Amino acid sequence: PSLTDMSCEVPACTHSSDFGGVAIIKYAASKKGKCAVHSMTNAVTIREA
Amino acid sequence: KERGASLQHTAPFGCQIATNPVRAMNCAVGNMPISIDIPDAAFTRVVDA
Repeated sequence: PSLTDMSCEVPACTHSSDFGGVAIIKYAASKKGKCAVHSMTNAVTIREA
Repeated sequence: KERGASLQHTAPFGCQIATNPVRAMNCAVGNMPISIDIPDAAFTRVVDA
């Protein structure tokens, strides 16, 4: 699957050191399937792989 | 015979006066601070709203 037209917003964030932030990302997928998710900065760790 | 008006009729701030026990009620004077401890279960997450 390939995604386009992506946008990101963060309804809430707390730097609690316990996954205190949640990001909502809108996407247009070319087709059904699975995608890997990775942070491009060490500053932010994402729980979902 | 010479009692005059009672406090429920003369009191400032619209106070109501009653006895047994002696009470001043609903005097519209000053402020009343309130502190509420609200449990985590009472709150809905932003992302769930």
